[PDB]
Amino acid sequence: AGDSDELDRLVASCTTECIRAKRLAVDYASHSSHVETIRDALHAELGEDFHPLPGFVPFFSTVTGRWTQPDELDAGYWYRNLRRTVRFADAVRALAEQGYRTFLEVSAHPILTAAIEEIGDGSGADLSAIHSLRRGDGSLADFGEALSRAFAAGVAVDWESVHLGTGARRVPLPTYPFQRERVWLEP
Amino acid sequence: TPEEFWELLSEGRDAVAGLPTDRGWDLDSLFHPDPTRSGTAHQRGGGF
Amino acid sequence: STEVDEVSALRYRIEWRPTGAGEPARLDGTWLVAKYAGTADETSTAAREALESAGARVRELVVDARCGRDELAERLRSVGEVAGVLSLLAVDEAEPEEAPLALASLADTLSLVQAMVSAELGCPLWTVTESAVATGPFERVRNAAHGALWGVGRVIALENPAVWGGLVDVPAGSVAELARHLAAVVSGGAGEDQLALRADGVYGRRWVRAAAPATDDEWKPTGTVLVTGGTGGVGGQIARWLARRGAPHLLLVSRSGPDADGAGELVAELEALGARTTVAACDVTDRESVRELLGGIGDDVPLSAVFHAAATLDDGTVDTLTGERIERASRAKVLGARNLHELTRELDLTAFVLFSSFASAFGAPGLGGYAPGNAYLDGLAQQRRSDGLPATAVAWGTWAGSGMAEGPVADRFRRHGVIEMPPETACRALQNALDRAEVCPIVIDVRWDRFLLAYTAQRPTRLFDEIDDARR
Repeated sequence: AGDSDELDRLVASCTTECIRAKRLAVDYASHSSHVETIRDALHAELGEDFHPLPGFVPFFSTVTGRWTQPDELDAGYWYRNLRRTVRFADAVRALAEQGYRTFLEVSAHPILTAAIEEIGDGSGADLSAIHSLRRGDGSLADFGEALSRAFAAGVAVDWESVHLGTGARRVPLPTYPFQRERVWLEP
Repeated sequence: TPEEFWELLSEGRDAVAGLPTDRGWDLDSLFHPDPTRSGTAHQRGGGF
Repeated sequence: STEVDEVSALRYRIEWRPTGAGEPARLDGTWLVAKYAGTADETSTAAREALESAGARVRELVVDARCGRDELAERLRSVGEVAGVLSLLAVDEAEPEEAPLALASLADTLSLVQAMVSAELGCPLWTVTESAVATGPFERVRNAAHGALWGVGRVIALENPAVWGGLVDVPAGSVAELARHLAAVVSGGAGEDQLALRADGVYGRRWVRAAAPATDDEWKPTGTVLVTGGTGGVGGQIARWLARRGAPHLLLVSRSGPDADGAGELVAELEALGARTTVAACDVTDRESVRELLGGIGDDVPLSAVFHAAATLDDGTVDTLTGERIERASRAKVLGARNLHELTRELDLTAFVLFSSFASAFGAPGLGGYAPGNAYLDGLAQQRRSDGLPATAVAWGTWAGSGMAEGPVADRFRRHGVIEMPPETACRALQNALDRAEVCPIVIDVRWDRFLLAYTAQRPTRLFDEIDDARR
């Protein structure tokens, strides 16, 4: 992660070596030092009462490579998430060597595509890339216009609520056109 | 698909055409004038 | 085994893998359906209904037996610019019993090819045939003489790339494959020069390796061996190998016979290696001559090893190639093989190895009059081996120290492809082929790296797109 007028060099020096090179227009970024100049916003909004609360499913805190730590409850948690590097090489190596073989991405600007190629060089497959929201229904009549693009953006909707009642019935249709290539084993 | 199978049945078309060649079959030891030769088959086709 | 690894790279087979039907492109100009006019043919209408629907129009081009090498040229000049011609002159046509190579379709196709060459038309030619070449041993060849057209077409593909399009084989009797495929086949960008339309799809000629696991089955020369043209080098080394293996009797037969340059030395060598060998000066073209030759074979020994090797050849250039020319050039091959087969229905032959060449296996400039004979041997082996008669159409390459196989085209191909096989390994290749009862082995020393530089250059093809090493 580099400042403005720096990503240009970061991709110019990268395209000459014939490897993955991308740059984003986002003004903020995480796991790289920017929060080093702000220390009055990450440790001043905690007033947690001295009484117990319940929890939920465990999470894997990737802030120190293949960190076995589930979470860091320190006041510098946001700091290390925004400043300390994830060290994603070790993290994605541990993900691939175990069963974690689908990268269900949530943003349209992933920072693990390099990790995707790294895993492709080694063991592990099915490294996914799921996109964000592409609008959605206008209403129930303006329904279809942009919900067709919302479905076609990785966001599955509920189609039994679409046709809950419209006078629609089952119709035989051509199935999946299995793209066929010869895979034969000879004795 | 089942509709194509009905198209096959309705017009009385036989699917028995011949042996496959995509599978890398030898096809040359598969037959012999001697019916008892080991390695040889008897039918000269079949729907495949 | 380790020494038979050379034989495995020697023996090959022709297999018809299912290719594509071709990319259908809207044709223009005209597409002439060249055929005869003696009988009304529904194949004409079946071909046409998808031809004017392909964008062009259809014009009937009637051609008779030896009508002339020029008539079709001014006919095509009169119709105008043509994008291609369908040769429906080889549809449901019986083989004239006078000579397999006297087939009228072969002469008409050669005349049409030379007319298009002389008419400055430059359109691909497609020859429609009815089960002329087997798509596989499962089905059957109706006419081996029609395979001579396929062989001469493979040769023509290496002479006039623009004028020649290829051949399109269809099932005998059925015309649905024409209506289903011809439009995409003739205009296909795939580049297939060998089309075999069938009910299960479309099949293209392919070169595929023949595995040699060294089957325990051994073929022995027991009985008398009838070697046509035994004095000729090809049959010479075959007879020598038979005598070495322990052939009881040898019956080397050729028109020259004892009057051949090397007959006495070969006979002495056979007598030294084997025993009771005989050479005779008998014609093989005449049916009655072969009949009385077999009648004169001593009843003390049955005949089971007819090895047809006789082959006459002067030139194979297409500009002079006409049907009767091939006929009297390779009569000693075709007619002789037909007479031997017709005489050997009632003989329990353990081997009827028809000695053919690579001229039918792939295109061969200067062998255009020689290739039809080898293709007829291929088809005859197909027909015979299909029935209760073992057959083996080995397509030999350049033969070391052998007449007819050696010639100007031999050295030309030696400098742009195959070379003389060692007899010491060609004999083992033939032994292995007889061990499997292989229908049509293709025993070549082809050097794919250098041979394909002159084969696929003028005409890219998928005929060699099945050999793993042919990519290089």
